[PDB]
Amino acid sequence: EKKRIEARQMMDGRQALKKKHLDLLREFHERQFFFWYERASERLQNMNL
Amino acid sequence: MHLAGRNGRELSVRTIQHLFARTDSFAEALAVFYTMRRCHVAMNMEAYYSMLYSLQRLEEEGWGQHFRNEYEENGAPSEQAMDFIVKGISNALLPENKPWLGRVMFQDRNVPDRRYDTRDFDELDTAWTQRYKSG
Amino acid sequence: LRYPPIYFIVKRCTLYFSEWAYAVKHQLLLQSPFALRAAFGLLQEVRGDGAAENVMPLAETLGTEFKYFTRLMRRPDFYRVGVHTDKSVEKWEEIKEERRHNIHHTHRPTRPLPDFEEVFERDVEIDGHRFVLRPRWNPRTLQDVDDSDILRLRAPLTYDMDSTAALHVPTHCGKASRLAGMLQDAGGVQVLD
Amino acid sequence: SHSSAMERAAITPTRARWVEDAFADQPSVNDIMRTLTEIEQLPFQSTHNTSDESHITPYTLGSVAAGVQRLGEHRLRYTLSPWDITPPEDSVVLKHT
Amino acid sequence: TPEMVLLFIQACSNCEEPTAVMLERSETLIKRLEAVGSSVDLISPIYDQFLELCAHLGAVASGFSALKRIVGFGKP
Amino acid sequence: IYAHALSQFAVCRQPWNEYIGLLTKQDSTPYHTEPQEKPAYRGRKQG
Amino acid sequence: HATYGAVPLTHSQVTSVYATDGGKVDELGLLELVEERIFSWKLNKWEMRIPPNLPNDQKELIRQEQENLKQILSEWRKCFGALNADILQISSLTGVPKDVVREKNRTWLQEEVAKLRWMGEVNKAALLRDAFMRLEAFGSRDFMFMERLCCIYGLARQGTFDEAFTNYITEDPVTNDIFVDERNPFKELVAHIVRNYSQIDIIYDFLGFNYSEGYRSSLRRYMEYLQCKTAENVRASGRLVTGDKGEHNILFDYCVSRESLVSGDSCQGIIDFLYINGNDVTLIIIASDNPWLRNRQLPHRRQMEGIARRVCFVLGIPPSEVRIRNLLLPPTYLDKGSIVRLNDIVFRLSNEQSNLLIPWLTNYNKELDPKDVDYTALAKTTNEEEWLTL
Amino acid sequence: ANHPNRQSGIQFLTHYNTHQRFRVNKDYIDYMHWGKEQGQARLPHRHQRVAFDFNDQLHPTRIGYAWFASQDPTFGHHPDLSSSFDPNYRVFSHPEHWNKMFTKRRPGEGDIDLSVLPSRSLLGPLMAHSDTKGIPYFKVDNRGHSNGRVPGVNAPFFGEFDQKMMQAMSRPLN
Amino acid sequence: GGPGSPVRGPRGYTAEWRDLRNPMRPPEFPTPWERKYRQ
Amino acid sequence: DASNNRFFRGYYYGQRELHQLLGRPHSLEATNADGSNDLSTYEANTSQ
Amino acid sequence: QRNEAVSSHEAVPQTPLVDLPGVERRRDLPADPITRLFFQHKGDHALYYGTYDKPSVQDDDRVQIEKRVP
Amino acid sequence: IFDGPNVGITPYGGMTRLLARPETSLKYPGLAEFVVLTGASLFAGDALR
Amino acid sequence: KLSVLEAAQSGLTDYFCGGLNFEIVGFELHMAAMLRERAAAILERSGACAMLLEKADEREVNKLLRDASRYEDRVDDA
Amino acid sequence: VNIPETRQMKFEEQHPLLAGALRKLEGQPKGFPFWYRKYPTRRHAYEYRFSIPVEMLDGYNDDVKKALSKGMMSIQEKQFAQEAMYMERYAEHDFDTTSPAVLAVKRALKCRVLRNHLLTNPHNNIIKTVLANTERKLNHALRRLRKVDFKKYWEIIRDHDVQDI
Repeated sequence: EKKRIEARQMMDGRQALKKKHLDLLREFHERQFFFWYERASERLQNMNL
Repeated sequence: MHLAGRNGRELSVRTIQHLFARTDSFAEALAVFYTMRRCHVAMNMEAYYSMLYSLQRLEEEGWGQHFRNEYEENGAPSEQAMDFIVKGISNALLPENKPWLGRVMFQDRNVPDRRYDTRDFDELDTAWTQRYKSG
Repeated sequence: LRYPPIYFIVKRCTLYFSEWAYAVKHQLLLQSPFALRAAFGLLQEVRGDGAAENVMPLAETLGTEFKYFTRLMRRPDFYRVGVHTDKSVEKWEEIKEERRHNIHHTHRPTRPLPDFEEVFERDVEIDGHRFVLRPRWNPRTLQDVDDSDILRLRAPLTYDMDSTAALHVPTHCGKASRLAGMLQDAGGVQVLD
Repeated sequence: SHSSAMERAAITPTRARWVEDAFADQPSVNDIMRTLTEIEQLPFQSTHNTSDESHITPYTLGSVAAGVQRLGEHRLRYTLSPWDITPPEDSVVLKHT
Repeated sequence: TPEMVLLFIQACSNCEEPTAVMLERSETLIKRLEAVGSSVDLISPIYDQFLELCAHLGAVASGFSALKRIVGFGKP
Repeated sequence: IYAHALSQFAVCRQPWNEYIGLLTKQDSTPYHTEPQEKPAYRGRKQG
Repeated sequence: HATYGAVPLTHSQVTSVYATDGGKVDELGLLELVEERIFSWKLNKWEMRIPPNLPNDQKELIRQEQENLKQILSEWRKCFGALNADILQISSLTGVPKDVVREKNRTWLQEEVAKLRWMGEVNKAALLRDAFMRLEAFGSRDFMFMERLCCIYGLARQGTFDEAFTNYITEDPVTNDIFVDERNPFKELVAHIVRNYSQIDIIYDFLGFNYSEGYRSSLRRYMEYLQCKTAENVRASGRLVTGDKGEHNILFDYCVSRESLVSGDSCQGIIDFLYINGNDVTLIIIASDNPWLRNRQLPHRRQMEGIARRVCFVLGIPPSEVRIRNLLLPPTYLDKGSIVRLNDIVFRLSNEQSNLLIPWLTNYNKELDPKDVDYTALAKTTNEEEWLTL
Repeated sequence: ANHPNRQSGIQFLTHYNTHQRFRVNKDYIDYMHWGKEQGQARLPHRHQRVAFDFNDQLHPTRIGYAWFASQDPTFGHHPDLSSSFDPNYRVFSHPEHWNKMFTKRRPGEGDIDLSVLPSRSLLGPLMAHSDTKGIPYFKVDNRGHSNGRVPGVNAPFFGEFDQKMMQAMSRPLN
Repeated sequence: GGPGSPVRGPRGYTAEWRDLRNPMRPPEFPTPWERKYRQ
Repeated sequence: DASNNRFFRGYYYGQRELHQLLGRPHSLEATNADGSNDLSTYEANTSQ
Repeated sequence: QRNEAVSSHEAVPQTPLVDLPGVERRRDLPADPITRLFFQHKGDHALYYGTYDKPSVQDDDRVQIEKRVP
Repeated sequence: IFDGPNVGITPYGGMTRLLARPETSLKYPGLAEFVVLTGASLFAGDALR
Repeated sequence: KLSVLEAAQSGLTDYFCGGLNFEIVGFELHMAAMLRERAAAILERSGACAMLLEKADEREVNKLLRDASRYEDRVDDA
Repeated sequence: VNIPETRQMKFEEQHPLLAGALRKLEGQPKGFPFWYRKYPTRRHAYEYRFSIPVEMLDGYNDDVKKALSKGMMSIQEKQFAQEAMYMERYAEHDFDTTSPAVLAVKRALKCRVLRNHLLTNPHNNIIKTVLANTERKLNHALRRLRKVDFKKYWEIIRDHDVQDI
């Protein structure tokens, strides 16, 4: 039982870390989209001419 | 900003953050961003995050005034008002409870959210001057 | 300011005797006066006349140093102010924030918490020296000390004064882990009224 | 492969003489303080006020270009250089490359 | 479908004695279909009929909440 | 805080790699020459 | 035993079933008598104690609680036996009566050991000295008064051990007469407990004996009671207990940290209670049992600033003076050190009325276990280790 | 093994999914040109080796001096710190990349893939030329270094250098 | 008696704490133990 | 059982099938003797 | 062990005292960040650590040993 | 670095004997007092001297 | 043949061998001082190792003094 | 292929200020990407070529809009757009690219495309083998999804009333 509760706490910690990893990946994707918009804007400006 | 660009001096991050913190409305913030783009300034993730913080705090102030009205009219705060007080804006961009999103160069940037008076901006400069003169 | 300011630091490629003396005096004033006197007394007690024989051996040197350390650590100047002076600025900021935001760490803490303003006094002037931050020693200056305390420090260690046994380094290295065994072999301690 | 100048020392002979003049044979902290105070008022023109090669504490960065690069981390850099920011006096019509 | 939900709201509004259950049923149907978002610009008649049902019932809070929601969405 | 008096001495480590590289070398050529390729073990049957 | 119709009593009905009033009750005497009867019991007396007809989902919890109480009583039994052995040995060596051995002075120990050593029985003198030292260390008749009282209260709450202390055949060794005793010390003891300790359930949950989501609802009720006593007007709507007076005396029950932390949406500012006194705001958080999540249990400084700003916006409090503070509480129980700081800092409760409102505070001496000492020491994490650790 | 197509050997010191190098299908040996600095052609490359000699440098750490201020001022860049070091850096091999067995092996034909080697054409930078600055300026990376804090790379480096793995290969007695 | 044999099975001070005494204190019964055997 | 019997600790057939059935993460060189790296979700969450 | 226990035995069962936040943590074994086969990852990232079959992303500067599979 | 008095305690460790050696007092008079009071740091070159 | 003694720092610190941990020494000395001052306060309250006529006050004073002496013994052992 | 409007409704519900800003700035050039939360990934914007969101093409000419419209997408681009549209309706979240449901829908669409290509030209034994392998992977993904949930089955298997896969 003691080992069981220890493993349960470890799994809760790992699940929380996985959720934080998903959040960080979301932030990274948003940053990449922000950079892409800045880069793609000028190409459409050139394509507008 | 045209004169600044012509002289070549670069606008500092804290100056931009306070500039976006002083804004009143979303239209005003958008006009400021458009003017900065027109003045030939290369946008950065710090500037984008400052804009996002300004939007979040605009909505935060709106909700705060809305709940202030109900508190004044009733004489007692409501459960929704308490929940908003605790958890901020419901599903807001760059949520405050998790401070690992609004970070640039591993440093959190939450300056452009609360209104700054003529003294709050000056306090940092006075502290730096005192540190220079003392240590 | 009528014009924008620019900040420089001026560093001297060569120092003078007066400047070195000023630095030494500044350091002496900054550090504890009672500790300075105790250290001077310890040094002169260890050295003695200065002859090659009058200098205490390593064992006696360690014994006298232990005597001085035990006699001085009971003073609040050590464990209340002195031990907290070496914390970094980041550590001090963490302590300030933790005290300002925590209740359990401030009112009735199970672990003692340092106080920055209780251990440091700010912007003190001492005979022409400006200290932006100086630790708050109970004997603030060297003129506020007593020679009777120094005499009692130099007095030999006795169990009546501070309830601390004398230190003998080689026998502590040798028989400390076997003292109980030797006592049991002897037959135990005889208690006589 | 060892030079007396290349060893890390802080008791250079001038400092050794300073120590022997300010601490030696002074059996009192009060007397040491009095001696230090007396040495304080030595004018720079005094012969006894001898100089020494003071080791310079290292700078944080060490180069002006490095300092400018570090300072630029907290600024937003314009797309165009300051000299080409201004519009030209000659009329130029934008067009595809 | 938008036609299906509009027809149900019309039935439960123009019928007789829609006292309690029908208001809650309309509310849950709206809160379930809006998530799928099948109707975005054709939901104006749906909200008009919902407001008519609220008028028949007499409730002011639900009607004002619906009006605020639609004006926030962008319906004139 | 306390390092104000300590920094006055400012005694620092002297260079050693520079001294090692600039001391007189027993094998020094006026013009540096890149050493030629040494033979390698091509394989079991090659050698 | 637990026959058909036996139901585990709750706090509301235990006070009703035990309502006999006694003018004079020997609080310690009845406790000692019931404890010695429990010690004289056998291991098979705990078998038919679980009420028969209950769902297994709560039957497991009932069995766990009964096993916990049995283990605690067995643990205390050996300590009591050793203490009684020391007292008997001291009485045999000295001749002093056993009843007054309990409260003898160290000066008396000095003269007794001196006279024994003079008589030459050095072994007896040393044995008496060490026995008296340990008896002084663990000699209080109220060594764990709240713990023993809460154990008795839980035994009563089980609603099966009431009839056990009855119809017992005992004989007087001096008289040699044998009689069946029908007296029930447990009945009068629990009657005294429910007469005096009105918040016995709160103490029982604070000591950590409520494994089924305990120590949380009891803490909320304790805070509500303290607010009601320290104030005069109260409106309790669900999770918000507020005073309509001008001073902002507001208590808010946000959520349950234990469930919310593991449910999802990994955050850092998960709190349990929010109490505003009109000048200062306090966030009271029960620490999580998971050490990995206990690090992120505390809210960030940015979140603290946001909470202060939002309170200023809503309540109208000027931002010039807003003291926002955090309080951490042990996960499995509640100790005296935390209770005193909760009473002193969170509320305006003073010492003069502290004992007035909490008569059992003087007898509450629970201290943090060595496993629970470090519940508040959280290692700092750098900004570049967000991916790696919490 | 004298059988053709099995000259690769049975080398276990590779990182491939099987110990049979001639049976693995990840990287194919170009016996005619490989082995310039790694001896035989069948041996693993210098950037893909898991066995190290006593007098051979280990794999350099990729940093992607600033942090050696506390150390000897004249100490140059650490030889074990490289700014451009790719562990799984594919090398050009004729049998896998420039294959000509289907045709008559004439000088003008042969199946070629351009993914192995970065494009040297000037078309690259011209098309990928932007008025706005690059990724390091835009700061789109939030992970940073894979490890949390590296005293050599992320943080200032203190202590003394340890070239040979002595403190890093030791057993605690306490 | 090895591991194949069936298993033997498993606040204050216990009952076995009282008999234990520090060897520094004199023994209860002065049995003349040989010093070599004592070591 | 697997606690005090060598024949019940056979991995690939004695214990691998049981681990697959019960959801325990299993590996050949597992930490536990039976062959499971860690407890299953039900085992971790629920007491027995 | 028995000899040490009886030697250190006390007539009173002394209770444990409160210490600093931590003096009992398992110190990480020393390593050189510059010249290393692998980074000595500290034990505080046990959540980030994975398993042999499904390792996490770490020591990316080096090649990764692929498991042998029939 | 002895740095005793600045922490509020006498220096401890046994270096006082080395400072009070007659050789030290002969080569550099006053060095022992300077080190024990000011808490200065002696380097490898100083120890060699 | 030779016993080398050194410090294995991973670049985190540059020290070879620091002194006895002054942080922990000051912590335990402060704890002992607080225990002694609380014992003195309760002793003077009772008057208005130590031996007191009141049994509970004597017991708590003895416990506090014993714990303070244990802290001092820890410092001495260091 | 078109994006479901549940995404627009969810965005408007979650972020009222940004949605109102977009609605009031419709037809006006915009220098800040308000739709970043609306488009978390590249594959989530398949209406226009090169993952260009609809809102970005606002201050540009109708010629550029037409050139980036759906009518100028390649066959591979159309296949990827349809695949993304189907995957986003089954993914548990925006980044869900490993769940058996999304794997199964992706493999089913790829199998359909391979079957159509083989019907056109059947002389590709490589295509036959890869279609068999993709069918095996789809079968495995569905067998795995069976135990985790079957409501998704009664939602997805009604496509053409297969009921026998």
